[PDB]
Order: sequence, then C-alpha cells, then structure tokens
Amino acid sequence: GPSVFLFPPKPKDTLMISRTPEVTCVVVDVSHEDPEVQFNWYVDGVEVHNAKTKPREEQFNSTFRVVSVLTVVHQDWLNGKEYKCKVSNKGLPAPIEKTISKTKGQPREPQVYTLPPSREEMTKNQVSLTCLVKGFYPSDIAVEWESNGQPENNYDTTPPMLDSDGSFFLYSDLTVDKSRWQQGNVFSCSVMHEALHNHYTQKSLSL
Amino acid sequence: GPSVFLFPPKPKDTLMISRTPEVTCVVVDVSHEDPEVQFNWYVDGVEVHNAKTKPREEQFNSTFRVVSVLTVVHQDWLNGKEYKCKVSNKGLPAPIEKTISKTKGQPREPQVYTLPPSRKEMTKNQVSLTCLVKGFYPSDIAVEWESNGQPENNYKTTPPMLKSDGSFFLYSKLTVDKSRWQQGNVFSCSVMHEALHNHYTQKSLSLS
Ligand SMILES: *[C@@H]1O[C@H](CO[C@@H]2O[C@@H](C)[C@@H](O)[C@@H](O)[C@@H]2O)[C@@H](O[C@@H]2O[C@H](CO)[C@@H](O[C@@H]3O[C@H](CO[C@H]4O[C@H](CO)[C@@H](O)[C@H](O)[C@@H]4O[C@@H]4O[C@H](CO)[C@@H](O)[C@H](O)[C@H]4NC(C)=O)[C@@H](O)[C@H](O[C@H]4O[C@H](CO)[C@@H](O)[C@H](O)[C@@H]4O[C@@H]4O[C@H](CO)[C@@H](O)[C@H](O)[C@H]4NC(C)=O)[C@@H]3O)[C@H](O)[C@H]2NC(C)=O)[C@H](O)[C@H]1NC(C)=O
Ligand SMILES: *[C@@H]1O[C@H](CO[C@@H]2O[C@@H](C)[C@@H](O)[C@@H](O)[C@@H]2O)[C@@H](O[C@@H]2O[C@H](CO)[C@@H](O[C@@H]3O[C@H](CO[C@H]4O[C@H](CO)[C@@H](O)[C@H](O)[C@@H]4O[C@@H]4O[C@H](CO)[C@@H](O)[C@H](O)[C@H]4NC(C)=O)[C@@H](O)[C@H](O[C@H]4O[C@H](CO)[C@@H](O)[C@H](O)[C@@H]4O[C@@H]4O[C@H](CO)[C@@H](O)[C@H](O)[C@H]4NC(C)=O)[C@@H]3O)[C@H](O)[C@H]2NC(C)=O)[C@H](O)[C@H]1NC(C)=O
Repeated sequence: GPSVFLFPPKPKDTLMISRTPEVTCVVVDVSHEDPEVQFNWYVDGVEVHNAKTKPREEQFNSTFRVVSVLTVVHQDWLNGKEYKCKVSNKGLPAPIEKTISKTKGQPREPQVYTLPPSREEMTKNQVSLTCLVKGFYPSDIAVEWESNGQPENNYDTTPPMLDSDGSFFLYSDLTVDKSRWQQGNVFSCSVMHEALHNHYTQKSLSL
Repeated sequence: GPSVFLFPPKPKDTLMISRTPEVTCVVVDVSHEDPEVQFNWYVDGVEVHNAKTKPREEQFNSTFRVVSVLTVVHQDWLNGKEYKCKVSNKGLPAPIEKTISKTKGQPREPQVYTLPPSRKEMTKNQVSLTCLVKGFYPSDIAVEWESNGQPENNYKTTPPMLKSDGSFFLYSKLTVDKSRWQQGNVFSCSVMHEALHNHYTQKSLSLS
C-alpha cells in the first residue's frame, strides 16, 4: 500500500529571515480506491496544526501522490527539534510515522575562495568564474552568484561532496561574457551556512 | 513481485583498456516462495552466455537480492550496442526486460582548464589545485593527477553535473603540501573522454 517519505527544509530557507522553511511529508502509492489521506504532525511529541495539503498529483503508474507541507520556525529546526508526520489511509493496516530532524555532528565553518578564469580560457567569448567552498559540516548549504547586488542567470553549483577529512566541499561555476569580465565588473559568491556568523558570507572577484 | 535494475559500466572502465567494463542486472524483492531467478542476456538481440551470477542474498526485509554480471567489450559499448537483461521469476506475470546502452546524443569535447590556489588560501599549510572540465557530452569521463610522472592520489572529483545547454561539467580538487607548490613542482590533470583526440588530454599547472 501507500509509502511515506519525509523531507527536510531547503538549507537557504532555514538560514535566512526572508524565507519560510518547510518540512514536507509525501505519500506515494495512494490508490484510486482509497484516496482520503489524513496527516497528523507533531513537533517533539506535541501535535501542531499549521500544515497544508497540496492538490493531489496523479502519477503515470496509476497512483496518487499526496503531500502535506508543515511550515517550521527557523530556530526550532536549527536547535534540533524532531518533526513527526503520521499518515493514515484506509489502504494501510496501521498508520505510518516518520521522524526527521537536523543532521547531527560538530558544525564546521565553510572556507570560501574565488578563482579567476584560466588564462587559456581567455581566447573564448564566455569565461568561467569559480567559487570553491570547502571544509564545512553539515552538508546543508546554499551558494549563489551576484553582480551589482543582483543575482546572476548562468551559474551552477555542484552538490556537496565528502572530502578526505570528513568535511564537505563544492564548487560553483559562473559563466560570464568575457567582455563583462574585462570591463572590470565585480562578481560575488554568497555562501549561506549555519556555522557562519549571521549564516552568511560573501567573497568578491574582479580583474 | 521482483523489480529489476540494470546498471551501466563504471565510466573509467569503458575508457581504459587495462580495466574490464561490466553491466550489472540487480533483482530485488524476490520472495521466499519463488526464490529462483533465471537471467537471459542479449547483445544487439543476440543471446550471449557469458554472464556470471551472484548467489542470492537475503535482506533485512525478508526478500532476496540476486545479481547478474556481464563482461562487455570496450568497443561494443563505445559503438552503442544495446544490452538486454531478461529476468524470469514465478512471482511475476511475465519476465521483465531491461535494456541499456551508451548515452545517445552528439558527443562534445571537454574543455579542460587548471586553476592555481586562491591568493587567500596561501595562508594555509595545504592548498587546492583545481581542474575544471566543462562542455562535455556524454557524461562518461575519468580524471587523474600526476607529478613528475607519478600518481598524485590526494584528490577528490565531483560527479558530472548537467548544465543549462545540455553539456556536463565537473571539478577535480587536488590537495598538496603548500611547500610542494611553492617549490615549483609541476602537477597535471589527465582527462579521458570519448570526444577527446585519442580519448586523452592533459593540462599542467605550476607556480608562476
Ligand atoms: C509510482 O510512481 C511514483 C512517482 O514516481 C514518478 O512516477 C513513476 C511512474 C516514475 O516515472 C518515477 O520515476 C517518477 O518519479 C513512485 O514514487 C516514487 O517512489 C520512490 C520509492 O518507491 C521514492 O523514492 C525515494 O526518493 C527519495 C528522494 O525523493 C526526492 O528525489 C526524487 C528524485 O530522486 C524526487 O522524485 C522526489 O519527488 C523527491 O524530491 C524532493 O521532494 C521534496 C518534497 O517535495 C523536496 O523538498 C526536495 O527538494 C526534492 N528533491 C529533489 C532532488 O527533487 C529518496 O530519499 C529515497 O531513498 C531511500 O530509499 C531507497 C529505496 O527506495 C534507497 O535506495 C535510498 O538509499 C534511501 O534509503 C533510505 O536511506 C535512509 C538513510 O540512508 C534510511 O534511513 C532509510 O531506511 C532508507 N529508506 C528506504 C530504503 O526506503 C527513495 O529513493 C520517490 O521519491 C517517489 N517519487 C515521487 C515523485 O514521489 C512510486 O514508487 C511508484 N509506485 C510503484 C508501485 O512503482
Ligand atoms: C527490500 O530491501 C532491498 C535492499 O535494500 C536494503 O535493505 C533495505 C532493508 C533498506 O534498508 C535499503 O535501504 C537497503 O539498501 C530493497 O532493494 C532496493 O530497492 C530499491 C527500489 O525500491 C532500489 O532503488 C533503486 O536504486 C537505484 C540506485 O541503486 C544503486 O544505489 C543504491 C544506493 O543508493 C544501492 O543500494 C544499490 O545497490 C545500487 O548500487 C549500485 O550497484 C551497481 C551494481 O553493482 C553499481 O554498478 C553501482 O556503482 C551502484 N551505485 C551506487 C550509488 O552505489 C536507483 O537508480 C533507482 O532510482 C530510480 O527509481 C526510483 C524509484 O524507486 C526513482 O525515484 C528514481 O528517480 C529512479 O527512477 C528512474 O528515473 C529514470 C530517469 O531519471 C527513468 O529512466 C527510470 O525509468 C526510473 N526508474 C524507476 C524505477 O522509477 C532506485 O532508487 C535499490 O537500489 C535497492 N537496493 C539494493 C541494495 O538492491 C528493496 O526495495 C526492499 N523492498 C521493500 C519492499 O522494502
């Protein structure tokens, strides 16, 4: 019958005041015969009631997927509270329960380095601006590129990857018209992470 | 009833002739009643009898997992032959057929650039030498580091990531004693990819 997956909030959403983090409870394999799904949510054992239920999503294997979204308080999540989704459905012998909470372990501060494009790339029309973020723990992090206080269009950040020492690193690749780089514009890598002062730092790069 | 997952060879294995590439057919959710599985393998529709099967192994959810491994010839994979695994089990209405082949699509040549450590990282006892490989397709690739013609093995390489324009990129980070960098040693990044001339390119870096 149905199965349940419980997902943590987006890293950026738990670190920034402008964002509202969410805990997401997904029920798959809901059969067309028993479509009513019931959610009960608990923060550290105490039932809460601010959850919302998305439009049901039909799937191509002839099943529904039903999703309940629970907004959480930033500091609750960062302090280690446990979030419990309990799912009831007539297609289940017993209700299913899943619990999620912040990843544990000694936090460690990202080191952020910006690297200009290789000289050998200078023959091309577009060049690559590189942000190396290493040494951090846990792996939840967010990395962006901006110029003149506005976010950039053409950049990609690799998923974090485990390093030798049990910390994580990643790279972010910003693709930029060589003209923009040559005029002298300043470009900025912004890193958001729970172990930074104010959850935020920024490093800049120009010619 | 059983499900089947069919896995391609490891990228490095398809490119180096010192390595033996393999396709792996994994069957999970095999019940205690009906525990016997038969595998049939086809290369371009033609049945081969080459596969080697791993004894069934019980999981902690009471089901079995059974694995068939087929050795593949580097050139057949590179040329796009289709490998078909057919799984027969009594707990199944009809056998399950799964097929895999090299990723189709216009190959594109990797651009390889090496990047020295940040100015600001030189304050540390170990520095990162970066190797950026971008613009390549398909995703199968291999990356290594050498100095003075011997392997440097203190590196991590990210999985390929998909870019906007359909090409892939990755980064490889080699960590060295700052002393070794400052002493002017030459380090090199070796990339192996089907769209490079002779499937190989190499790019070096040294302190200016
Ligand atoms: C019918 O179809 C539905 C829908 O699937 C869709 O339709 C079909 C027809 C196909 O086309 C599908 O390809 C298509 O996607 C099927 O539903 C799928 O069911 C599987 C399980 O059967 C679920 O797998 C789990 O996936 C999570 C990751 O889920 C994220 O990433 C998916 C892409 O990889 C994405 O599809 C999901 O939507 C989800 O995306 C996230 O969504 C949240 C909330 O919206 C969002 O905040 C995130 O940003 C977003 N992220 C991304 C990247 O998009 C994965 O975590 C699970 O892995 C566990 O279980 C595996 C075994 O199943 C095991 O291999 C893993 O290692 C891992 O194991 C766990 O390990 C932990 C610790 O390591 C351990 O504590 C646990 O014990 C262990 N748990 C185990 C073993 O269960 C898992 O892979 C799909 O998410 C789900 N798809 C969707 C869209 O919901 C359905 O199964 C089909 N029915 C039948 C009968 O076939
Ligand atoms: C009973 O238990 C077994 C054993 O599980 C183990 O024990 C239990 C108790 C749990 O604790 C588990 O956590 C624990 O692992 C269960 O068997 C599992 O079954 C699931 C399916 O439910 C399989 O999931 C698939 O996994 C592959 C990835 O598989 C690799 O990675 C796993 C770790 O992530 C690893 O465990 C696997 O062994 C396997 O490892 C690879 O092995 C090969 C061969 O040797 C090797 O060459 C590789 O190097 C190696 N790789 C790694 C990383 O180590 C994943 O790709 C599948 O994803 C597809 O399906 C999902 C839906 O299930 C969907 O969400 C995904 O998006 C993706 O969907 C596909 O999407 C593409 C397009 O993107 C589309 O073209 C496809 O059509 C579409 N396919 C589908 C089906 O939608 C999938 O997640 C586990 O691999 C398997 N584990 C093992 C060890 O065999 C069993 O499920 C349990 N049964 C019950 C009832 O509980």
